[PDB]
Amino acid sequence: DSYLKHQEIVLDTLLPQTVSNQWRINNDYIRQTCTIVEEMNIQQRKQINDLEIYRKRL
Amino acid sequence: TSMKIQFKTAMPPTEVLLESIQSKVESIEQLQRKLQHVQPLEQQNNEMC
Repeated sequence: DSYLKHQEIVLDTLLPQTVSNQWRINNDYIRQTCTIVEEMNIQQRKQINDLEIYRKRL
Repeated sequence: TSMKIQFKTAMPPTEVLLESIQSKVESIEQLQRKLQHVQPLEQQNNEMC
């Protein structure tokens, strides 16, 4: 019965190690998403500016 | 005679063991079920990792 408790705890340690590295990868992705999403926002604003600018010139 | 003598001893040895060991079986068997869930989560986390 004691052996089975040593066997069990080992599995749940790996559950945490996987849990941490899985959340850690997603954590890095998050920053990337927010980096570019801003850059795309910057692009679209500039896009809309030309769109009306070119009209108001003509 | 043997069947009588032996199986009476067996039933006494069994029920004496069972009283002590059915509790320890449940202890040991409910722990086994924990491996079967500790494993099944392990794979989904590895897969998702």
